[PDB]
Amino acid sequence: AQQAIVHNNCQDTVYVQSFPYDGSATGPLTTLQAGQTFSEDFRKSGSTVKVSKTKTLTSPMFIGYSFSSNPDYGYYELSSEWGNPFADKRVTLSPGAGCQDFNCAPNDAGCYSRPDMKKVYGCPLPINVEATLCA
Amino acid sequence: AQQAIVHNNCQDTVYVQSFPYDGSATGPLTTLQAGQTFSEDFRKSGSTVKVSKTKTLTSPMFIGYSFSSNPDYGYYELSSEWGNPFADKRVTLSPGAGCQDFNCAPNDAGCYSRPDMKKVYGCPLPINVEATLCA
Repeated sequence: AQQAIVHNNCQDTVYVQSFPYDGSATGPLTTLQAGQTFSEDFRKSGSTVKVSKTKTLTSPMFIGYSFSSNPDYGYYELSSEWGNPFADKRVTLSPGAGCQDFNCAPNDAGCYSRPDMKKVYGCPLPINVEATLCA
Repeated sequence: AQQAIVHNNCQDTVYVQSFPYDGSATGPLTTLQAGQTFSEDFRKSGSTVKVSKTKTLTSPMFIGYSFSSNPDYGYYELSSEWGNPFADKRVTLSPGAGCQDFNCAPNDAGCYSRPDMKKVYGCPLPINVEATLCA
């Protein structure tokens, strides 16, 4: 199966949880200590994978993956709309070769998808979507 | 309500035609004199809009669009994968404010979506997908 993956390279522990775009029940609340990795098989409806520094999911960054009419593409989004605990760190999000990455340098807020500057990238299926926190 | 639009600001007559993703009939083969504009209502299934300097649509540029719900995004691609008659001129493709656009300078070949580097963007609905040739 296609994978949504979040690598925690931060010193700090993070919490990751995937909220399907169809609005159904989420995946398990996942604790990632330094060096640990979250992964899940792609949810059929797409999902927003929230990443927070608290168990209560305060002000999470999210990694979104979704699909469209055009059956050829998957779409991914690295968003600071609701917050970003890693704003002073590097965060990368990649669908693999042949498509655009997010490679967001420390303190480069304008690299992320923003409420009034949305950044959602498309890429031919199949894809894995792989992020590193504190790259 | 949403429209896919092609403004021909070039000195040349151009030809535009839409090819629905769901296989329904092609749109009218549209001749745009220098200065004229093509437009169509958003097709539910999405579409490929070919843009060429010949009526036979040989080696055309294309504008691709589609849209989804949950998330409610519209997707748009400015592609030179099949050719680009307007490579020596400026071409823009914008969904309106608040989202990543294409603004492809004259002879900036890498600005377009390419076979080995796809460039497809998403934006919250509703949008008009609006291209200007020789901007």
